[PDB]
Amino acid sequence: EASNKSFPRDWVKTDPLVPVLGFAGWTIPANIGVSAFGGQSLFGLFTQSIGENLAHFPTGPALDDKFWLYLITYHLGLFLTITLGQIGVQGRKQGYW
Amino acid sequence: WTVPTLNPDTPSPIFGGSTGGLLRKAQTEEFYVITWEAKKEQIFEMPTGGAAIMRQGPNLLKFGKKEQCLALTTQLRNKFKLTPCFYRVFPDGKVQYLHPADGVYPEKVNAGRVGANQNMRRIGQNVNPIKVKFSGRMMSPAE
Amino acid sequence: MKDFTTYLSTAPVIATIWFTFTAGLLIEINRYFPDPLVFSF
Amino acid sequence: KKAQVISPVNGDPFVGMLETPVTSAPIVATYLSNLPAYRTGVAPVLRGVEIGLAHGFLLAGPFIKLGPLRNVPETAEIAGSLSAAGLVLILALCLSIYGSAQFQSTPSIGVKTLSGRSVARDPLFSADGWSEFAAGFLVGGEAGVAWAYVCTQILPYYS
Amino acid sequence: AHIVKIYDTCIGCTQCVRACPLDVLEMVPWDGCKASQMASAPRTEDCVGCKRCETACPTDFLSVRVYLGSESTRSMGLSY
Amino acid sequence: KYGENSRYFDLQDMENTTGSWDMYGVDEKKRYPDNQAKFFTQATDIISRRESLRALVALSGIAAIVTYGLKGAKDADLPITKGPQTTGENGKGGSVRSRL
Amino acid sequence: KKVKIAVDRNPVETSFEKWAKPGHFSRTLSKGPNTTTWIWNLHADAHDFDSHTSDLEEISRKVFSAHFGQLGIIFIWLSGMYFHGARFSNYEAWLSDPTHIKPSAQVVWPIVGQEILNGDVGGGFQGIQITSGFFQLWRASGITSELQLYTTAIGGLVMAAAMFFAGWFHYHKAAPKLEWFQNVESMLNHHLGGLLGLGSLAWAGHQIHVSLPVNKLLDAGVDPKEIPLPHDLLLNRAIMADLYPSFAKGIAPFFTLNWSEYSDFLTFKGGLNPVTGGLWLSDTAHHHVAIAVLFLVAGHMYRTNWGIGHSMKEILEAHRGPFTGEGHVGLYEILTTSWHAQLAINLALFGSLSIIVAHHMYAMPPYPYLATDYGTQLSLFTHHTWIGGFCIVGAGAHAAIFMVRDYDPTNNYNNLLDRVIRHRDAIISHLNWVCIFLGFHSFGLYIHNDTMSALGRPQDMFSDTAIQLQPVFAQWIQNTHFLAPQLTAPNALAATSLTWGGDLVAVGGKVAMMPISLGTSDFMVHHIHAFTIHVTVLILLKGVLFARSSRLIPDKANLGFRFPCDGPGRGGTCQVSAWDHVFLGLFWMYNSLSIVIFHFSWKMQSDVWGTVTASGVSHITGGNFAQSANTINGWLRDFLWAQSSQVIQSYGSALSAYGLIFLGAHFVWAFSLMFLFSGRGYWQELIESIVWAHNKLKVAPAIQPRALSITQGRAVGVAHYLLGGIATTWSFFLARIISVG
Ligand code: CLA
Ligand code: CLA
Ligand code: CLA
Ligand code: CLA
Ligand code: CLA
Ligand SMILES: CC1=C(/C=C/C(C)=C/C=C/C(C)=C/C=C/C=C(C)/C=C/C=C(C)/C=C/C2=C(C)CCCC2(C)C)C(C)(C)CCC1
Ligand SMILES: CC1=C(C/C=C(\C)CCC[C@H](C)CCC[C@H](C)CCCC(C)C)C(=O)c2ccccc2C1=O
Ligand code: SF4
Repeated sequence: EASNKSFPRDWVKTDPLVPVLGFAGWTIPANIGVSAFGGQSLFGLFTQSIGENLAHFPTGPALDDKFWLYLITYHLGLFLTITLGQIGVQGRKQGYW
Repeated sequence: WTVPTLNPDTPSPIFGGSTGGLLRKAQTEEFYVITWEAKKEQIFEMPTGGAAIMRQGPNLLKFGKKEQCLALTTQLRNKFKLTPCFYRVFPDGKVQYLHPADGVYPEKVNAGRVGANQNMRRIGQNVNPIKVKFSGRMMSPAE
Repeated sequence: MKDFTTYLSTAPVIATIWFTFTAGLLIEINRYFPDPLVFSF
Repeated sequence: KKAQVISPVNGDPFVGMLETPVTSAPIVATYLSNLPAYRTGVAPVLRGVEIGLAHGFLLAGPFIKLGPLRNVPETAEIAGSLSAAGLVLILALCLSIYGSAQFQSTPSIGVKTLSGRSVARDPLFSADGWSEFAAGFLVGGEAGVAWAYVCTQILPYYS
Repeated sequence: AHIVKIYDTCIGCTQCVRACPLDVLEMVPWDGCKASQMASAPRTEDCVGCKRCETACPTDFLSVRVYLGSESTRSMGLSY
Repeated sequence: KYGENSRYFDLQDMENTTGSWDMYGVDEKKRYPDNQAKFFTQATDIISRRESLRALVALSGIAAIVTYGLKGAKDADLPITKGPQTTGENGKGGSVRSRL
Repeated sequence: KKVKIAVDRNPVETSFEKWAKPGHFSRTLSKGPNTTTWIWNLHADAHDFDSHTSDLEEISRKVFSAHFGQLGIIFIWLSGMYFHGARFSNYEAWLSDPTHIKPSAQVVWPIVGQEILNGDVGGGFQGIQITSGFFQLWRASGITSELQLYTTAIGGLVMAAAMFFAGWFHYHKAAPKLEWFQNVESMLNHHLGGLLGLGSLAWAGHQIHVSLPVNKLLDAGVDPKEIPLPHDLLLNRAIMADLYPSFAKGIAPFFTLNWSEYSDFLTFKGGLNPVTGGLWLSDTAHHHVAIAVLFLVAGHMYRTNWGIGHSMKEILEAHRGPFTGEGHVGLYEILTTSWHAQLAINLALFGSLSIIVAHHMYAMPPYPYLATDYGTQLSLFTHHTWIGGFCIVGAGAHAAIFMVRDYDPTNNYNNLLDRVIRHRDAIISHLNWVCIFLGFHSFGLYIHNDTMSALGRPQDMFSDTAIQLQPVFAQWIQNTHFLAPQLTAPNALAATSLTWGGDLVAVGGKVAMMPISLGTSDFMVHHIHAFTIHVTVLILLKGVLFARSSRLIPDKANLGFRFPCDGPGRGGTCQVSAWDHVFLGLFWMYNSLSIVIFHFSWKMQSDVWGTVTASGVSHITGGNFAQSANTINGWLRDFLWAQSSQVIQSYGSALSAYGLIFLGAHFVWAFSLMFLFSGRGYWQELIESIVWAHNKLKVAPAIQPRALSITQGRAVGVAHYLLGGIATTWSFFLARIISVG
């Protein structure tokens, strides 16, 4: 490493467009209703469960709630979309292809 | 030949950093500096783990152990046929030339180094421990 | 086949053959003279 | 393919620490610099008081909720606070004897700040500084254990 | 430190000095009443005690002997 | 100097050379309210020496263990202080010989 | 073209002259023995082909032909199993009544009273009750006869002869050049598309045409002699159409993409066959078709001789980030130039695969009447788990061998390997910390519970009653897979396993598989597993990363991969070698997998396996894993001491060999401790005092008796340790589960 003498402070080359665009690229397809959810959506059912579990705020969700499935799947896709958007943006600006 | 003084303005090989380098020992008691002149930019192995590029010309390297410096010395002499010399550096700023103490390497003779710790008897001619018993410190019959 | 019979004379091959022989001899002795606890014959 | 993140420590590739996001992210560096351990100009007794308050308050919880009298309604909190007081006392003892053992050799090399300017050694790292630091730790830790009990008694939503 | 003695059966093969990873030994001329060279141990304060020297000695018995003595930072091979 | 052209060894800068850095220390004098700092510099005034602190620790710990054995263990309602509350395993020595 | 067949013609003369010269492959062994260390080194260096020569071509040729030898030996072994099933078996009797007859395929000769091992297994047969699962595998393949097993044995012997001929041919007659081995793109294309794609497709075809009909008739109560032979099902489409009507339509629905017509024999039922307790072979056939297509498309990924495809070098050299420097640059050369790197990766994944196989074959029993043969199930799990652990330790070993021998810092500058070696201290420090944290918060939980139970405080234990450490993540995953056919796998009729939840499948009154409930004991033992795994990883990864150099010894690569020490200096450098890190990782892999298989055995015998006498399941041990596996004394009492009553009381039975091997494995294990606890310097002096007595009577051998090398002492010790422990567990498990199950 002939470069990197002082650990640049901008180690994450931040683009504020990246989180917004990953969020919109995931949640908008996640707002498409499909046959498997009974016509509903993943984000729709996730927010529905968020509401149903905020109706008793202290009491957390159960093991049999289905809020955890929506949570984990939604955030799998969302984190993947956000990190791949950051990677793609900073590879486009930089080299990498 | 006379003792060479360590030039601190010597550059260092291209190394991206490791975790096997110096520790608080360098700040407290002593560390070691090894210098050599390279004919071309070559990739060598660091004794700390990792690959570094020695620069064309003089190269300086810091280590926290003499065995590290002599491992790199034997690597540079056997894989690159260089002639490195290393020093002992203290946090005081005192530098002690170490490796070719005579200028030549110790596997060859220089006619002027004095022999030390040479028992002029056979190894089976040592006395029994009952003869060196109660010598103050606990001792071996080889003394 | 001088070299093959030199191979068969090697320590592991000769050991295998000799111990197959000894074990087979003991096994046949114990088949035809079963349960020999004492020398009585 | 530019912009590598992990760098050698202060640009020295032979010291061996490898500055890294977890090490030298400005948020992380800021938070760790603002901790009383790294406030090298502040008196060690007061940094010890803060550290001790924090630790005495935090290490009462385990003794309260997981101790041997955790299932007795009013006795769980008392027993846990007293266990934490004892542990804080033991820790103050250990701190004292560490100050007795460690600070006898007086290191001679100076310090810098990853920027080039040499700073004075932390007075904490002396016999007197560590003794007053341990005094502060004891005071603050017993105070924080007492405050942990007080919070068991006065916080609305304490279970 | 460790005690590294060298006895008068040394044949000047230099292999002990070649094999020492600490530069403890060297080859000196005509101290042994022998052929040209004899081995020496002038830097036993750097000896870690590996016994690579007496692993490389061809004489029987060894003409170089390492007696592990009191330990230090250098003898224990510490980078810390 | 020490950062000029990969010159990581300086005899006049042995702090940067040996890596003697304060990676997170700040020497700012201002952290605490001065009345609070006064309160806590005076609260620890008596125990700010090793001997005084160890005297406090000895007194407190010995008093604590003694009052715990005398009073605190019974206040905690420990089973070793209540006693068996039963005839115990007295007459059941062994499965064969039921010894006292 | 670049990808081509390239061979040397007659490189090596086929001759016996080097058989007669032991140690020909080495320059240090060709000089003949003077000491017995030569006799040991001749065997330690026999297959270290990279220490015989240094050019990669001859190494690769030796490796190829030795692989052919291994395949020929495996074929001999398989033909032997099939032959013993054809000649020394009760298989035809077992087909007619698999729920009562114990599978046996080994008969013992009546010589020294050992005909007692020929036990009453059933079917008018006397032999050794086997635990290999070969009967269930043969019934799944649709064998139904000893003649088919005999001809499979003959085919296996023919294929073994073929493999040995191929080794001789590809070493001595037409040996491939180095550029032929380095065609990794074509090798992967063929091994994915052909070895795994065409292989899975061919097995799918066998299942479509042989296994499915034969087993559908076997499950319909048809006696195996009334069942049509496989060729009658191949020739007569009317019989297959009578069993599966989609066969009336032919292969037209396949080419017209009317694949749903094949839903008769290509199903997604999931769960288990209620008649056999095994997987639906229609699901299995569909599975093999699917993965055949998948691997056949996967084997068209890499570029060989036409422009299409990928260059793996490009993929690697393109995958780099801001954290990893140059990235995967220089790894293609590593993995095309070093055999030990490939062996490391391949052994790692093969052992992980064997363990995955173990975990997936018990939960989804793929063979009929396998789930209720509790001995077969337990033995298969244990076996494949052990094979996997051994392969993983070997992966560590050969990664270290690569690092010592084939690693070059010139080809690795600021790439992932250089950057891993450059922060190895952080890796190993955090691994050490997590190992200590896991050891504490896993085993100290058991110690806390033992102390509380001994102190009379069960309310203070980490139990399902007092202080519940519930594995809620695993429980959630269980519930999620159980409810998959409802939401997330709607075309599946049932869940993959009954272990997720639901009802039990009972076959012959015995439980094939039933829901496994996870509780505090399961939490604790899974964290024990994680702990032991992390420590094994610690040892092996420390041997890999510190194979070349350390802060203790900076020139460790020159000492080699396999050296005892550097000396008693630096305080002592014993076992700094990477070989010794493998030597210790073996002990820790043993300690890990012993607990793995103990957890499996107890969990199965307590919460899954058992009988359905009335309406209600009576488990083997009685469901005591939940309340007794919280303590070490519970594992000692309720598992080791209790379940040993079948292996120590087996004298006078057909299981007496298991008690004998129990005791003998104990003996071998303890005998390992003479080599592990001791050192060479005592034994050389004892040997020379014995050599005195041999010299006195003029029987001193010319091959001088030496003590085993330090490395060999350690190797013998760990080998005997592993053998003793594993065979002790083997005898204990089998004697227990043949009796109680
Ligand atoms: C050192 C301990 C020891 C001792 C003393 C014995 C002793 C015995 N065992 Mg035990 N055994 C041992 C260890 C031991 N065993 C171990 C470790 C195992 C487990 C592997 C066993 C397992 C075992 C079994 C399973 C059986 C025995 C049996 C026997 C008996 C063998 C009788 C026999 O074969 O007649 C052989 C008689 C001879 C005369 C043979 C002597 C050898 C030659 C032939 C004599 C030379 C003749 C001539 C000069 C040759 C000319 C040249 C030739 C080439 C033609 C005997 C009482 C058997 C028995 O019935 O016990 C009651 C039996 O069934 N043992
Ligand atoms: C009769 C046929 C024949 C002959 C004369 C030779 C002759 C030779 N071969 Mg070739 N070879 C053959 C067949 C033959 N080979 C076959 C069939 C294969 C495929 C496996 C090979 C593969 C091969 C390789 C890869 C190599 C040779 C080498 C050699 C040379 C010396 C080998 C040696 O020391 O043998 C003596 C060795 C043995 C007898 C060991 C045989 C081990 C067998 C294959 C496995 C048995 C395992 C056994 C079941 C384990 C039981 C364990 C026990 C506890 C029960 C020599 C030129 C070597 C060389 O350097 O050539 C220049 C070399 O590297 N050969
Ligand atoms: C479709 C083509 C194909 C197939 C099926 C295989 C199959 C195999 N290869 Mg691979 N290989 C291929 C193409 C193929 N290879 C190409 C193109 C190359 C050059 C880059 C290589 C280079 C290569 C090496 C370097 C090695 C292998 C090895 C193996 C064996 C691994 C062990 C195993 O899975 O046991 C499964 C066992 C079976 C499925 C039994 C059936 C075996 C059949 C008879 C052989 C496969 C057909 C053969 C490749 C084509 C020639 C036929 C012959 C009659 C001329 C396996 C048999 C390894 C091995 O063990 O070598 C022996 C090994 O070291 N192969
Ligand atoms: C490798 C796997 C495999 C194999 C070998 C077969 C083989 C077969 N299947 Mg099966 N099948 C498979 C996978 C497989 N299938 C899978 C995955 C599915 C699910 C989609 C099916 C679904 C399926 C159905 C639904 C049906 C079959 C049928 C058939 C048969 C008709 C073949 C046919 O019409 O194709 C045509 C194949 C060829 C034309 C190739 C023949 C080429 C010959 C061998 C050339 C040799 C000539 C030589 C050079 C000269 C003579 C030599 C000498 C005498 C001189 C045949 C036995 C049908 C049947 O009747 O089953 C009983 C049927 O109804 N299969
Ligand atoms: C695909 C599998 C595979 C392959 C091809 C290799 C290949 C190799 N290994 Mg690796 N290895 C593997 C798996 C593998 N190993 C596994 C699983 C382990 C962990 C146990 C190791 C651990 C290992 C170490 C630690 C070392 C090697 C070494 C070697 C090399 C030489 C080995 C030799 O000459 O032994 C020849 C064969 C023997 C000496 C026989 C050993 C017999 C064992 C110890 C007894 C077990 C037999 C049986 C199961 C027990 C019952 C027997 C009964 C009679 C009582 C060679 C490159 C060595 C090397 O490269 O040196 C530089 C080396 O030091 N390997
Ligand atoms: C068990 C065993 C055995 C036996 C085995 C066997 C018997 C096997 C077989 C195998 C086989 C028997 C195979 C086959 C295969 C086949 C295939 C693989 C086919 C394929 C096809 C395809 C791929 C197609 C394609 C196409 C189409 C689809 C259409 C048209 C066009 C084309 C042609 C392109 C032995 C004896 C060895 C011993 C050991 C064990
Ligand atoms: C017991 C032991 C020995 C002594 C073991 C000896 C040397 C090996 C014995 C192997 C066999 C018994 C010798 C082989 C002799 C012939 C090949 C056998 C053929 C004839 C038989 C029928 C007798 C060591 O050398 C050793 C070295 C380092 C650490 C631990 C130990 C250790 O524990
Ligand atoms: S001490 Fe031994 S190795 Fe060294 S020079 Fe003398 S004889 Fe050679």
